[PDB]
Amino acid sequence: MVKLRLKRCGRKQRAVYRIVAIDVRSRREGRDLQKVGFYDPIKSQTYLNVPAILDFLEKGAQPTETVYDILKRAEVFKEFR
Amino acid sequence: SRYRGPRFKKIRRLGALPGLTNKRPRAGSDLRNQSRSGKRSQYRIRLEEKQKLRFHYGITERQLLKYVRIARKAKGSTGQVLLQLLEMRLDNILFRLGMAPTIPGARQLVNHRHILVNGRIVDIPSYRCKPQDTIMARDEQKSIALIQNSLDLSPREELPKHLTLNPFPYKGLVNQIIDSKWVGLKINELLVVEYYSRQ
Amino acid sequence: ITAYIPGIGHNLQEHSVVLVRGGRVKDLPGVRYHIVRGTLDAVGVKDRQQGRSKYGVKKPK
Amino acid sequence: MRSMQGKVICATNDKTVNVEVVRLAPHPKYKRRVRKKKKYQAHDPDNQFKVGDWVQLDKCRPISKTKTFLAVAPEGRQSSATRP
RNA sequence: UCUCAUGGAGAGUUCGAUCCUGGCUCAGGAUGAACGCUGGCGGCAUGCUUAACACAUGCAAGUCGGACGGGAAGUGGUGUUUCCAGUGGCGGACGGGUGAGUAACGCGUAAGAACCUGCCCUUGGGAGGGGAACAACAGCUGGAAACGGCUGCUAAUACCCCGUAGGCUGAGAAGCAAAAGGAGGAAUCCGCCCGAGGAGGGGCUCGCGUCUGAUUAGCUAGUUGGUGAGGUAAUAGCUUACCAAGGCGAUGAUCAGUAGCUGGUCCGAGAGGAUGAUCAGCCACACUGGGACUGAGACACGGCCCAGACUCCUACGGGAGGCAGCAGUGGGGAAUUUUCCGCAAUGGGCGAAAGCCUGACGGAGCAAUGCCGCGUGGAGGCAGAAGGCCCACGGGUCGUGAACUUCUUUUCCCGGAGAAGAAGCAAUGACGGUAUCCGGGGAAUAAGCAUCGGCUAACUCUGUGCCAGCAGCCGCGGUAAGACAGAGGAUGCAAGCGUUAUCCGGAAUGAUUGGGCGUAAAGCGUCUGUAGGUGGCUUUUUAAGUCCGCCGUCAAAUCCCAGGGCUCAACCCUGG
Ligand SMILES: [Mg+2]
Ligand SMILES: [Mg+2]
Ligand SMILES: [Mg+2]
Ligand SMILES: [Mg+2]
Ligand SMILES: [Mg+2]
Ligand SMILES: [Mg+2]
Ligand SMILES: [Mg+2]
Ligand SMILES: [Mg+2]
Ligand SMILES: [Mg+2]
Ligand SMILES: [Mg+2]
Ligand SMILES: [Mg+2]
Ligand SMILES: [Mg+2]
Ligand SMILES: [Mg+2]
Ligand SMILES: [Mg+2]
Ligand SMILES: [Mg+2]
Ligand SMILES: [Mg+2]
Ligand SMILES: [Mg+2]
Ligand SMILES: [Mg+2]
Ligand SMILES: [Mg+2]
Ligand SMILES: [Mg+2]
Ligand SMILES: [Mg+2]
Ligand SMILES: [Mg+2]
Ligand SMILES: [Mg+2]
Ligand SMILES: [Mg+2]
Ligand SMILES: [Mg+2]
Ligand SMILES: [Mg+2]
Ligand SMILES: [Mg+2]
Ligand SMILES: [Mg+2]
Ligand SMILES: [Mg+2]
Ligand SMILES: [Mg+2]
Repeated sequence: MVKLRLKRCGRKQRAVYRIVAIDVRSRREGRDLQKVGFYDPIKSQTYLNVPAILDFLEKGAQPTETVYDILKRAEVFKEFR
Repeated sequence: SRYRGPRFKKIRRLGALPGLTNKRPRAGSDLRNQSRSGKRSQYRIRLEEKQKLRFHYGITERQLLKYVRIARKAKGSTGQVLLQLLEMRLDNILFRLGMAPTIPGARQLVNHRHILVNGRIVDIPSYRCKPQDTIMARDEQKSIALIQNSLDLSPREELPKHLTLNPFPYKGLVNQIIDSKWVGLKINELLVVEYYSRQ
Repeated sequence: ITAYIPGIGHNLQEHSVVLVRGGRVKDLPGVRYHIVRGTLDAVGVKDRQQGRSKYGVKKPK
Repeated sequence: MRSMQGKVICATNDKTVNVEVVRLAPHPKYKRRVRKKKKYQAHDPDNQFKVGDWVQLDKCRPISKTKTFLAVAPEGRQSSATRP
């Protein structure tokens, strides 16, 4: 199954995540095939390219809890269906 | 990570260092020891030219050798680009403006949180100040007195073109990038590059 | 193998545990190793001030 | 370019023909083009090939152990018998 | 007078002396480091390279009562409700650890055809009617224990049959194939059966690249090839019977030895050399070997069966177990850590949901192991004095150094305030009263290590007398030692400094770039010739090599350029 989650890469006690689509059984720092966003809680900035994300969601990609919340604040679901 | 020693002991042998202290040596001690020293080797001449940078800026070889790599990566006049990194240090800029009598004296002011840059405190004597950067003191009367005492209790040297001063805040401002001919120390930069040719 | 005893004076005797390092002595053919002073059983050199780290000797105080 | 040509020596076996392939490639240390050789096994169900002929190979699903190619005719040749 | 180029240093030693040739040695940088002396703090990282030796103790994979029957607790021994040993469903094939084995489709790269694929997404059609069991449980019974035995009863999304079919078999006629219900103010969600697709994942095949040795030259017999009969999810000697005699190799077969591979790491002027820790991907292994079941998926680290070695329990009949999971112990070794806190975040599994589990992961602690950063005071200090060393005995040096006087408080001590990280109305923080800010006190809390014959920056005196001893090379010391030891002084580094070990460079000393063979090491005693290498001139053909323009790909991280963010840097992030 394909899934939209986020991996950690940064400094200790300074979390800086990036959104990416990879297989579920792969580990957190797994081989990527398409990076589709960037996010951090401290600065609270987000690019979140929509054309790539909709390509996976049409094919059955299931977001996680927080990635659902990130996409919820965006209006991507209304144009997705 | 600091000298903490006598300075005239080196100025007799090394050369002249206005950056360290404007004082001068007293005695041409003995003709005997000058006869003992005599000539000098080429490696020693390249060595003594390097040591002048170790005192005029208060820097370590590890801290210095890093700047050598940045100059080698930078294209054109690696000797000149080296001084562009040293002269832009905060410890030199606060000195050349005249806010302290000695660069070690200026290094202390930076360490004990007496100066701020662009509205923020800077506790790093090795901070690289960019063009169009403001340098102001803090609001405490202790901080204001130390800079005010430096600008009042003795004459002031003519400043460069790339530095200004507003006497109402007692502050400064960096205009542009330095030229290699406005260094505050008589240098032969090429010999320094010849010393680090091995490394 | 056989090693060299650097320094002046030693307390080593048969059935003692030493710690060997590299380095050869040209003047002695066949010797290609040195022992460390200030270790398991080899003690530091007595009355030594200069070059004190090369022989395992405490600093005077 | 895409597929490999070869000479069809040792065509004795049934429904199969051994084939010798040749290629040139530069030596990595000295950059000289050396003539290397490698053999393969193909199949011609019509048995339309014999020793001395020129043959082209194609990829296909495996027929047996070490025989994983198909023998076809050459595409680009330069016979040009007695042109002005 | 453009632009490109940011990059190549040598020194000593053969001789009485010189020019060469040729080895040895040094100056550089790096490390999963170790030892020695010394030692203030902070930030980011790292931490069994040896015995894949053996392991005490605790934890590391559970979850659903909204699938089912029973049982327990509580209550007003009554309703709701809470808990679960068993049946059933999903996950236990992910994640974690380790490189023993492996020289080959294992890895990397670039292509293919004869296949599978639970969960997710999309989509076309269905779920009708009946029956029989094992658990649990009840009774009896055998054992020291682990675990059982017998006799009867029972539910289900568990089992079986019938019926139906856009599917399967076949040339066709014909033959065969299913399902499960649960929750509910009833709209109606979670599911089940058949079939066709998408994505991801996995299996198979192939081109190219992929260590050493010729004092290993012949190897293979299901071996190369076919047919028929088999078999696998699928192609295939994958298996078998017969037939044919091929298949590999001197461009290195076979045999032997070594080794996880790669992105990358280090060195280098470059070409290239060495290397495969941390991070990331693939493969392989799970006490040593063999085998299979289950399932969409295994020949399964914390699953089962058998054999073997070892350890533990035993009532001696018989049983239990596999830290190359976290932490930790013993042992080996020069040498590498707490038997810690928490699921707050990230991610994973189950569940309709609430929530449960998660030694993965996120944090703390130990270590100067490494990289980076800041201190161990600034300024002034007239003249003179004590003291150490040296002297041509007049003086010189240690030395503005110290004393002394003022100034400041990173750091230090005391006392307060105090987060972000949390995404989700509110609440929800292991770290943590952590970072951080304000106030008070006061130079108060903080420098050592090596070297000083030449290479190689830095010198005298005393002592010793080829003695004690130094040394990387040349070599110093035999009574005035700049080479030993001490002292003073100096130089170079700096919370580090040196020694040793390992790799590269220097080394043009394996010379493609970039060497040589008259006498310094080097032309077979000579000739003929196989393979192989190269090959005269002129006009055409093709476009394999070669050159140009586009497309795809060589992951991310790292390196390079730019930009931004941590008070700067290391470092982190964005883009190319
Ligand atoms: Mg440092
Ligand atoms: Mg001589
Ligand atoms: Mg190991
Ligand atoms: Mg259910
Ligand atoms: Mg239960
Ligand atoms: Mg399953
Ligand atoms: Mg039926
Ligand atoms: Mg076989
Ligand atoms: Mg066949
Ligand atoms: Mg191995
Ligand atoms: Mg070179
Ligand atoms: Mg073991
Ligand atoms: Mg398992
Ligand atoms: Mg285990
Ligand atoms: Mg362990
Ligand atoms: Mg959690
Ligand atoms: Mg979670
Ligand atoms: Mg638990
Ligand atoms: Mg140490
Ligand atoms: Mg002073
Ligand atoms: Mg010298
Ligand atoms: Mg010595
Ligand atoms: Mg003497
Ligand atoms: Mg000496
Ligand atoms: Mg070479
Ligand atoms: Mg030669
Ligand atoms: Mg001769
Ligand atoms: Mg000769
Ligand atoms: Mg001939
Ligand atoms: Mg890349």
